[PDB]
Amino acid sequence: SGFRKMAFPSGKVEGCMVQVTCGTTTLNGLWLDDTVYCPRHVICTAEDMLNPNYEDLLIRKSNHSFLVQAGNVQLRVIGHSMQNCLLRLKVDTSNPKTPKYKFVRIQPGQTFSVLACYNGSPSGVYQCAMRPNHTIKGSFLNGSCGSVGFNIDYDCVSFCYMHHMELPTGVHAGTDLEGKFYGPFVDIQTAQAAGTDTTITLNVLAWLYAAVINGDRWFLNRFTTTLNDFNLVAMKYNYEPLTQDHVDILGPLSAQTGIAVLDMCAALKELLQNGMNGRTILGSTILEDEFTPFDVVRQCSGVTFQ
Amino acid sequence: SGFRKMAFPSGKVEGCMVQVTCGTTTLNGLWLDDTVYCPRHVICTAEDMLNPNYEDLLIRKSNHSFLVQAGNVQLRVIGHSMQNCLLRLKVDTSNPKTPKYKFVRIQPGQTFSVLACYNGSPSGVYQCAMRPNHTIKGSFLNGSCGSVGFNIDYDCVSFCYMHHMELPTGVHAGTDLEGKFYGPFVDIQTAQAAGTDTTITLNVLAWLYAAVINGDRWFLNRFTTTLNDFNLVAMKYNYEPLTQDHVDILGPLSAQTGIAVLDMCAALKELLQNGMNGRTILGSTILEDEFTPFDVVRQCSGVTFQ
Ligand SMILES: *C(=O)[C@H](Cc1cnc[nH]1)NC[C@@H]1C[C@H]2CCCC[C@@H]2CN1C(=O)c1ccc(-c2ccccc2)cc1
Ligand SMILES: *C(=O)[C@H](Cc1cnc[nH]1)NC[C@@H]1C[C@H]2CCCC[C@@H]2CN1C(=O)c1ccc(-c2ccccc2)cc1
Repeated sequence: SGFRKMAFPSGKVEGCMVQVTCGTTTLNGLWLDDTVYCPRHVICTAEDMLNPNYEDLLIRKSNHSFLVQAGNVQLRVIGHSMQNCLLRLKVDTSNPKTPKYKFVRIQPGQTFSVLACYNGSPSGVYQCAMRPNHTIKGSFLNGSCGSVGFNIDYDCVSFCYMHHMELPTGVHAGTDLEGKFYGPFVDIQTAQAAGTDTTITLNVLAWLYAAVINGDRWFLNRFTTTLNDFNLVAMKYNYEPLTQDHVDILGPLSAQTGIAVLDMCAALKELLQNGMNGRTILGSTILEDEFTPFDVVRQCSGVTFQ
Repeated sequence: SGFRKMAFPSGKVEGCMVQVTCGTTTLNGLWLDDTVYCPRHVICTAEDMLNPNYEDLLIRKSNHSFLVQAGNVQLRVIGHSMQNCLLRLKVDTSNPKTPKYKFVRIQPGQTFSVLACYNGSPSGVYQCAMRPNHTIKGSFLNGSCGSVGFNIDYDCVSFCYMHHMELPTGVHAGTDLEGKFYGPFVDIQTAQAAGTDTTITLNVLAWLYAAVINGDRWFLNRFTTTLNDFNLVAMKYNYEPLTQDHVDILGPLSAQTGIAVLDMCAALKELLQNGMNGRTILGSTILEDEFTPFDVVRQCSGVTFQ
């Protein structure tokens, strides 16, 4: 029993974290095999960035313009190339701790674990959702660039996020590991703001289901709703509209609990309309939206408490 | 910027997690050097436990009564002894991934990271406080026994918790790694309840300070308080009394922000008395009490935002 935001165990990622220096800028990179990945802005000086041309900035560098260090070993760069907003540095040593892995572009609402790193040294791990506005509410200080976000299935690490910058609201932006930003952001130090965000309706519902699997039914009701009537209520409260595809994804949770999705939808609508009345769900006073249906199934018991 | 409950990177602990089987009971153990630690209740059958005598149960076992497996290697037990509520199994192989480490008995209010494990295989990591009632609000299912709680300083892992059982309220109990329970609990399947808990006042204050370091001052006020007047208010709201020692511990946070402890105390008292008025602190609607002063300093910037 219990329900906690839970990260994946970070050791397989820890063994891939290096330090990458270009000039007087130091930041993280991810060492897989004989490649190191890192933000391409490592090659900028506080001046260049206001308006950088990365093609023109990079052609000015050589292999020995970059220093890569793993623990206290120095790795020698023998190649380099740009891929969207990342650099790929080829190194003379293949990482012997490289895990089975792949790169994935994660979708909005999905969650992942972040290994916060400084100077190539892992410092902490927490769990994050990709917000609908393509930002993450992370915890990051200067030097955290190139820290990665990942999920682990079996022995395989699916990397999905590399940190590049903080936005003026204090939220974070970055790329997949093909160097494509999440959201309409760019790696320039300019005026750049997060667009308006929405609550992740599907996650709210998944978490309602966790609460029933864990033994709590107080917020249920005798009513049902159409998908469409649910959505008029959703827009009023700034929730993402619910789609038939989201309804489908809730099938397994619906089945474990015997509560119809749309019956849970009506529960949610009553909650949005009336409040929680001083009560909690799973220890929370607020409706929680950063646990996916997958996260609820992974964490919760397969047997419902009653 | 940001503020997240953040766990320590779990890799150094992952490399110590094994599976320990006695009879038909399987649960975790912690492999350091040539010893495996685990809950001594692994030797019980659902029957024995209702009223076990562990001395009498253990003398009935041999070394080959226990099976220890690390990944897919079988480790051979060559010795065993009881230490309070743990077994120490001596094994024929010393863990080559043993980190620098020690064992610590953590104090109430203090926090640590838990590596949730099943069948010797790490599944997740989250952060926990030791509640004042000596329970943890964990997330654990059957088979999680022998999962450990730890902190990491430099390269050294301070283990402080091994999981033994779940209580009827859904909270968790366990031991330090000398096998002494935290709290008045025992490893018997009997009626056993968590005593009344209190909010960890010191943590509340530390988190108020995080919010100011991060740039938010809205809940401050022009008032001050005596320690003693603060405490009459504290008892009314079920907060732990604040002591001069707690006041001292807040010194560094007080100094970084220029807000006197007792001025923060008066801020807190007004918050308890009036509520948060629909507002949030650090994204929370509620007063948060599972970040220590140390946790705030570790995570927050050393330069206050204004
Ligand atoms: C990376 O470590 C940080 C991440 C962060 C900070 N706080 C929270 N998260 N971001 C780097 C930050 C923003 C990016 C955006 C894209 C262009 C580069 C710019 C770099 N940057 C800086 O603040 C920065 C300022 C100045 C310098 C610098 C370089 C040479 C000489 C003097 C200064 C480098 C980076
Ligand atoms: C350990 O894995 C779980 C931890 C847990 C479960 N949910 C959340 N956290 N606790 C084991 C649980 C409680 C302890 C208390 C101390 C005495 C032993 C008892 C073991 N236990 C059981 O539920 C349990 C029941 C039955 C058996 C069993 C043994 C042999 C044959 C049939 C059954 C073993 C453990």
